[PDB]
Amino acid sequence: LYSRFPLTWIMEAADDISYCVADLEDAVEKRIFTVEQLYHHLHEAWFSLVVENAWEKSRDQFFMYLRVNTLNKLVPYAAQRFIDNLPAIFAGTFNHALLEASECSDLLKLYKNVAVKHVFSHPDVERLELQGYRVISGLLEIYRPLLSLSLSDFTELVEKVKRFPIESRLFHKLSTRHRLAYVEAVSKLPSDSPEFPLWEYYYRCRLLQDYISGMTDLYAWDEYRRLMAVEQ
Amino acid sequence: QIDFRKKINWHRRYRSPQGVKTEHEILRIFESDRGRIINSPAIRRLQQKTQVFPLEAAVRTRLTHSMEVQQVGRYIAKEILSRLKELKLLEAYGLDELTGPFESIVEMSCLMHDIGNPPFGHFGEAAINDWFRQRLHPEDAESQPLTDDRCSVAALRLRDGEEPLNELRRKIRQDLCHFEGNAQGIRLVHTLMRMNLTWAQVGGILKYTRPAWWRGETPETHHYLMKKPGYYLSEEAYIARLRKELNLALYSRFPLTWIMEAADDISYCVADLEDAVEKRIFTVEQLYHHLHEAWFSLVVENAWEKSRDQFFMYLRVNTLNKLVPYAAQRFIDNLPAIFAGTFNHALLEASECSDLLKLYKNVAVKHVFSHPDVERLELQGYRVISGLLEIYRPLLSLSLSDFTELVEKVKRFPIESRLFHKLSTRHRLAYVEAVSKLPSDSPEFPLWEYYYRCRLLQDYISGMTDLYAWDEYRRLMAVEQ
Amino acid sequence: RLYSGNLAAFKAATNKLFQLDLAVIYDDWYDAYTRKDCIRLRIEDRSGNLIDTSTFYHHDEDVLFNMCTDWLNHMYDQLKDWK
Amino acid sequence: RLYSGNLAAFKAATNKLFQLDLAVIYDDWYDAYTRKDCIRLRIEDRSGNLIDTSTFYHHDEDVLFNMCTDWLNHMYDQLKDWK
Repeated sequence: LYSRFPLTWIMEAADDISYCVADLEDAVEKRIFTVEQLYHHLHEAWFSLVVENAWEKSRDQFFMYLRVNTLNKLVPYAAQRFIDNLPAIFAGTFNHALLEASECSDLLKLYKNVAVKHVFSHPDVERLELQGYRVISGLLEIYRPLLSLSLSDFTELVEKVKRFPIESRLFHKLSTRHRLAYVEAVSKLPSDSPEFPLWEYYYRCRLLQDYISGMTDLYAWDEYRRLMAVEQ
Repeated sequence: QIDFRKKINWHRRYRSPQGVKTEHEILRIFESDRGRIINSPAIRRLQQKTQVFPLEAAVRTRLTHSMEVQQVGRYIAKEILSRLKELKLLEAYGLDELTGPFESIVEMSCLMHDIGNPPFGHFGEAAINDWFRQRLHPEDAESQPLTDDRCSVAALRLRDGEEPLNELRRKIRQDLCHFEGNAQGIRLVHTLMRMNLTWAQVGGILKYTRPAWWRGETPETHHYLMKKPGYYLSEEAYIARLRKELNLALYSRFPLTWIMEAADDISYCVADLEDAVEKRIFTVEQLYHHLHEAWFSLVVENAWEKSRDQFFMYLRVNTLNKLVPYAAQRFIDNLPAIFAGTFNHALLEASECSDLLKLYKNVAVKHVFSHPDVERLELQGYRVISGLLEIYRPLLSLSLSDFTELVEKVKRFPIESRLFHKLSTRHRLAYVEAVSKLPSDSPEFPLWEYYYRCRLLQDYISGMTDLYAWDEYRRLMAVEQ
Repeated sequence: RLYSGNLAAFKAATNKLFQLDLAVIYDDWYDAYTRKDCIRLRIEDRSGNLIDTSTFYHHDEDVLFNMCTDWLNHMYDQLKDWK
Repeated sequence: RLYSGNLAAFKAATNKLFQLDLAVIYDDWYDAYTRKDCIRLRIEDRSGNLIDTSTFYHHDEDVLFNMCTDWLNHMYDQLKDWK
């Protein structure tokens, strides 16, 4: 109970390295600031080996040199951490991460804080973040009427209605796979226990969340404007 | 005694030029003041605000209208100076070496008339006032504490059993629902932009004298000078010193302001009419027919008969030659009262001038302001301002500690932090300086902090253009990318 | 044009009078003989009987609305002692 | 970054403490000597007197917020017997 599969640790480690460096590069490509500002901010927020080699051997090809050194400094550390604590990982009870006081933590924190200071504070990211929040809230509000029905009404609506035009159209707007998943999940339930409505409501909410989470950014945005009669 | 040397003050609030000076140094000071005023971002913002018709053709903006008001004010000032020089009263009134400053101050006051209006004008102010009236309900604080207080703020409720703190809540609640363009213009010139103008230049843009927190009836000897709010509660101290610098009593007015007001009354009519023709609404023949039906002989007959782009250039000139000398004579005749600051009338307020101005105004109201496009723009602007205020509402629901922590740097308020970062730098700096000076121990701190937070919101909302506010409103509503 | 705050104050006074079980009748026009605008207010009750009626003349509407609101508040104070 | 549910639970605990006529003071910073982040919480009352104050150190914020919420619930259970 509450244990973890060994190889997962390795995957987690990877998600922690790339997470920093890639973002930084894109900041230059969108014409936000430049290489000189990169070094100035890094030096102010601060190491000798990677940073000095990257800054001095450089005087599209700067990042191709910066990655390699970071990988050759980080990967063997993760390999040795995996091998050293192997019995605990194989048991599944290792309560730490591979890269979690060495210089690796300091370098990763340097990259992360530079990215937070100079990239994530740009107005465009902030605006996109607010717009996405509002779009998701609006879509949930639009699909709310499906959750206000009753057990008999929703059951009848699933099997085929003339009494629920708006609700029937909203339901038909959902995907086939999610509705089939709902049907299979609800069919197996005992139809006599006093716990049937609870499970049915749970699976209805699950169906709504699957539909909402199965979209892309552009599709959800366009569908939100279409359902609000803002665009044809 | 009339002595214009006691009214034209060239001192400043910061780094003031002290000592004795000659005519040339004074003229250079006022030229420098012109240099600061003309090259300001407020004028370039005036460049893109609508006057009557939506911004497309060659219709007029705020700036071109200000350019007519400036010309009229300068011409009236020159006529006044010439008439005073003819009667050999120029040297006895202290104006012998102050004509240039006179004309410059009048022109610059005429240029800064529209600096503080919000986007969409009259319909922007209405929206702000109604929103804050719904939030605060100032009519429930006029008397002893009630049990049915409809205020939505815990700290602004009138909780019976304390009379020293109540007076302050009443003042703040009444002030926050009286946004007005001229008070915001004074606040912008002094606090937000920090232009450091001379005392006379700042006094030239004080049009009305009623405080924004006023409750009740005004004295019968000031009922015209106090028909609109004049300044906010955050500028009171400032205004006090201004009076000490210009020898003005309570609820009094600076002389030259009268001239500026007069100008704003002439152009106001004629310009609008011309634009109606340029947008292809009706024509010259209809103009004369409507004027004749709504009605004089001299101007109208000369304009209509000598005409049979060049019709209006002839119509203006006659109106100016009929109106400007009347204003000059009205200024000179009632000079002691104006110099005292207690003249309870306007210069152009039963002569034929009033009839001609009313003719132009009623024709414009009948045939121009009733067009569907103006009406539609007016409704759209109201809705946009209300929507923006609703969007920024969550910033006003926080607490003192939360907002203070948010100002100093958060992880607990993502949406609120992004909304706060969306505001401009100058407004946030003004808030910081205003709040820093407050005593951090008095029980009056939350009241003042809420007042300054609402002031920050109103400055941000009023510091936009029509197009910027419209675009930002659609962006924040996820209607456009 | 008329300032928004003055209209808001006049509306608040009208609502206060109406909540007092009274009726406010508003009429307005322009007098070219005196070259001004005139506003007459006629106060009534639930039955529809005149109580107080007054007319004001002025050339600027901002002062006119202020005078009307002042008169309405004065009557409200007068007749709100009781009834 | 911090997960939304943990922040929601912390906010719920803070609201529960505040409804109990108590005050919660939050401060935070980073300690480079220990290479971690530190959060101090100071509980108070309507008068403004300190009652319980504790500081937590950790390198991951998700665990830090969970510890803080657990401590807040523990004090709420302690001081909600009465008063």
